[PDB]
Amino acid sequence: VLNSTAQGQLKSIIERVERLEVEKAEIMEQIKEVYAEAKGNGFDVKVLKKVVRIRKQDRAKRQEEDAILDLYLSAIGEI
Amino acid sequence: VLNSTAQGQLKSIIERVERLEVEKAEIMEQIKEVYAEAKGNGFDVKVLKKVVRIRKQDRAKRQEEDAILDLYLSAIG
Amino acid sequence: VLNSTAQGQLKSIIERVERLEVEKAEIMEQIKEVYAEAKGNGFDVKVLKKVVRIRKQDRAKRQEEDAILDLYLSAIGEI
Amino acid sequence: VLNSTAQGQLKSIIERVERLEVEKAEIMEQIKEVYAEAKGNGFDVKVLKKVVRIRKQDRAKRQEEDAILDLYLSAIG
Repeated sequence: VLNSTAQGQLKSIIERVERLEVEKAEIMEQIKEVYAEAKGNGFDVKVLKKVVRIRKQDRAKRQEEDAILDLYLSAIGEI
Repeated sequence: VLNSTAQGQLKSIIERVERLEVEKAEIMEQIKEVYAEAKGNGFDVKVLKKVVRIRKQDRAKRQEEDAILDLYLSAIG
Repeated sequence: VLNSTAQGQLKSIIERVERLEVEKAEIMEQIKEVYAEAKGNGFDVKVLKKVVRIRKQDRAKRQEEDAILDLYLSAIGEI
Repeated sequence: VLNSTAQGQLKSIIERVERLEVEKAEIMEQIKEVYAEAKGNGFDVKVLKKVVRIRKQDRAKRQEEDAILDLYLSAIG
């Protein structure tokens, strides 16, 4: 079971994690606000999110996969 | 081709978003460090994560939902 | 690149996968219908889905995890 | 405690759902077997899955969206 010490520790784990989860939500909300402003100024949010997605990935692997993709699409007449 | 105005604003958007994402990554890292510390003290990280998930809903509705679960589980043997 | 043979193969992969994905959607829709009927007859859908969830998991691991869970919850006064 | 009526219907619901789930599992297995076969013939399963995902949307809007992407990617260098 959990003793006085372990009980105290457990409480701290939950409280610490919960505080951080709140901060994570604040950041997530701020990111949503940025996209909201961008949409208001005429930018395509979906495309913006893909730009951020692409920039996260390794360039070498991204360019290689995009190459194989174009091959398959044109093979079945899609690009 | 986007003009200088749209170009300059596009860069600021991506730069800003990417900044928040790193800030979010830091927070996610801190959450891992707590669970990693807990695991070191003999805690079950998987169970801990569920407790946090459980605590998102109030205790009343929690036990009410679980009462129906046991009612169903006992009914089907 | 893709030759005549590989091009023919690729087309078959996409068509075969796409047909199966359609069937997967039919099943998923049928599952939704069952829950719709259950809800109509007074059953809590959320609880039902958890019953199916529990029954999928290994009983030994499930019972062990549920045991550790009750320990932690009562330690911080939640159960 | 649920009565005989609610009990009997509860069992049928879970039994039915669980049956559909296995049927769904079979279909998911068949999809894996195709990709496993494709990989054997030298295809890239990850790319194949994207093609199926791409084909869900029509070619017109596809290339329209990608045109904006390149416009944005070139603007930010």
